[PDB]
Amino acid sequence: AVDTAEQVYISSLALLKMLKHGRAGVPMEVMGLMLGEFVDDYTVRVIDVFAMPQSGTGVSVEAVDPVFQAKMLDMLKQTGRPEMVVGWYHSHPGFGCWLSGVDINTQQSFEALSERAVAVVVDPIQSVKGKVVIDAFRLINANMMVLGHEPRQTTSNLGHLNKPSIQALIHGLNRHYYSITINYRKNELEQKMLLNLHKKSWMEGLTLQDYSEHCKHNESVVKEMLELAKNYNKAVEEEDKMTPEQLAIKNVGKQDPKRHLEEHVDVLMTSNIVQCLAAMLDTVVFK
Amino acid sequence: AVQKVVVHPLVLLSVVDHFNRIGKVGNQKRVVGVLLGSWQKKVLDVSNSFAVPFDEDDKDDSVWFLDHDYLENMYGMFKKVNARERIVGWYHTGPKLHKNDIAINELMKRYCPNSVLVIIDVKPKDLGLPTEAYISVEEVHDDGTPTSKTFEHVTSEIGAEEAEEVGVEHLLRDIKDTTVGTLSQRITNQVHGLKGLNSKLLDIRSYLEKVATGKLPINHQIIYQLQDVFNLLPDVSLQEFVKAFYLKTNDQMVVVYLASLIRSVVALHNLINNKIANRDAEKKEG
Amino acid sequence: DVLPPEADSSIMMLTSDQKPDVMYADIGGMDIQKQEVREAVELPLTHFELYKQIGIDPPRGVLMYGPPG
Amino acid sequence: LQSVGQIVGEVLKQLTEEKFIVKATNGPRYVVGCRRQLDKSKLKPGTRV
Repeated sequence: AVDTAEQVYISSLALLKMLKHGRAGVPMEVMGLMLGEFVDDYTVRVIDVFAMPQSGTGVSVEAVDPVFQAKMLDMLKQTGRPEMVVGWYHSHPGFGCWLSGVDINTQQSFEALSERAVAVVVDPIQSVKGKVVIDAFRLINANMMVLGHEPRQTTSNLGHLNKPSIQALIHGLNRHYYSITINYRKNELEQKMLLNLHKKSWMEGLTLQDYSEHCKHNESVVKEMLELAKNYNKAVEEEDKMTPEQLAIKNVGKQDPKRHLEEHVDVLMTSNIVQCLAAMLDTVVFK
Repeated sequence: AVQKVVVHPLVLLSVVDHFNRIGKVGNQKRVVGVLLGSWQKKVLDVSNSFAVPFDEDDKDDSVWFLDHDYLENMYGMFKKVNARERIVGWYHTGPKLHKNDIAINELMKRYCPNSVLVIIDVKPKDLGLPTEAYISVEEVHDDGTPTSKTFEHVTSEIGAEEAEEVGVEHLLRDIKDTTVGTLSQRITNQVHGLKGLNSKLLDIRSYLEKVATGKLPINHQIIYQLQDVFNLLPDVSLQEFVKAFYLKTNDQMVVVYLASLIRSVVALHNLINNKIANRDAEKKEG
Repeated sequence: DVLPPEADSSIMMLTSDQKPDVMYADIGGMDIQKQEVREAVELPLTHFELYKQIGIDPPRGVLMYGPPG
Repeated sequence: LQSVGQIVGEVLKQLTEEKFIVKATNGPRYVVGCRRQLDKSKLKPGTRV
């Protein structure tokens, strides 16, 4: 039967497409279908995804609409892309990762058409600067459980590396469906292309800024430096006149110059040094 | 007309995988697609794009084939999922602009009177941006033609949206800047500037070498701009400039002096605090 | 998280349709109360240095009482 | 029979582009987001949402 070592491989474009589509329609549950292939019965590759038109005034859309799907499938082939659909996906904004009651019936159709599909759930607003929340599930039947047998026969220990969250356990999960591991395929070309973000032209690194605002900024900084200097010794003197057990709590409402002056020093040194060096080499690069 | 164009990484990834999937089949050289985006003031934004069947012959640069119905129905189909997007222009992955670009631009200027051409390099080898942006215009001069169609460059840059930003941050696990400070302020700005300036001077060297020995189509606007460049170099031997330079440098160093003094004082205070607090810990063990 | 200051109820009397265009000239005859209110309200707001230097401890608030009208 | 109601409240101010703070008819006040397609120029303090 099925095993716990099943793997799914998601490209970068598919991830970014589905993330953007899910983030666009935040208040409701948008949906779409994937496409890829089954190279074997341990790993399933998905290579491209596409969104589908929805019926508004709700948070759920039935997937049965053959005209659009058929047209997209027969039109993508004209420019490559001979792949077939492998499953569907939809987004849960700020909830987690699970399958609602109607979702079992929704995925039942794909199971009937092909017994080895998969459902992907992405969380668009709980992910920040990494750790994108994406899960993949497949359904099970209760008659086989009546036989006193459990699905997903285990042959190795690489299938139990992540413990499920408590909210997944609260809903159906293991008594109604099983999750599978996920992986991202990375190659050198797209990764090398993608690191060009926020790179600046060669012009931005040779401008030496105006020589009028710089002195104003230095003058502004020096005065607060002076005031913090005046306030330092007051806190230095009374550092031990009070028991140290409440020393930390004494600094809960008012600022302390010691921490609040180092940032001034750092920014000031950095600005002055870089402004000097830029003009230093520019005096000889040009004539 | 147009001041700046902003390009999201999504269209870059789409260009890359379209090129891969269509070049795997056979030995094609150039591929074409159409972009979607938005306008605001004089700033253009590009969001996504889709491909289109295109054919071109290497025998002659006057024969080529595009599909109209494909473009029309595909735009109509993307309309039903998001109505904010609209046709803005097209892209071709050629390493350098070709002769047929004017003809294709005229062909698909029907769908957008302000079409903008974008060139994306699929295998860059330098630190420069992979994208270049052009717009058509009519130029006039003394003799030859009252008007002639000519491309003009427009500033381009790579932008990012929140979801796109978190996606690309998740994808770039291996490479990340070491420090943020004088390091990133120096190497990412100055050395790269020297690199780019040297590359530009080398290219103009090459063009000037091509003249007065080889082909020799003497062009005069380039000469005028070269004279303007060579006339604008300042003089650094003037006495007043030297005096002002010295005055400003001497004015600037005092601040670094003061900051170093403050850092030394803070370090001494920290040392005193640690020593005093830690010397009172050995006797508690008995 | 900590949060920036926020309020409710009456906000600012935002000066567009809030200045009630009633001048001091339209009021006539109560110069004593006018002077008392001026000294007890407006002067501490501007000339606080004189109040500190003479040492007269400006009042925190005032009360008005009398027959209606 | 495939629709649900929505709670009613009053807006107070907006912290940033995507964050508002709103008060329901009852006491509790929340820091909430907004729909993407909705216009943001009509949400002056005091309106009902």
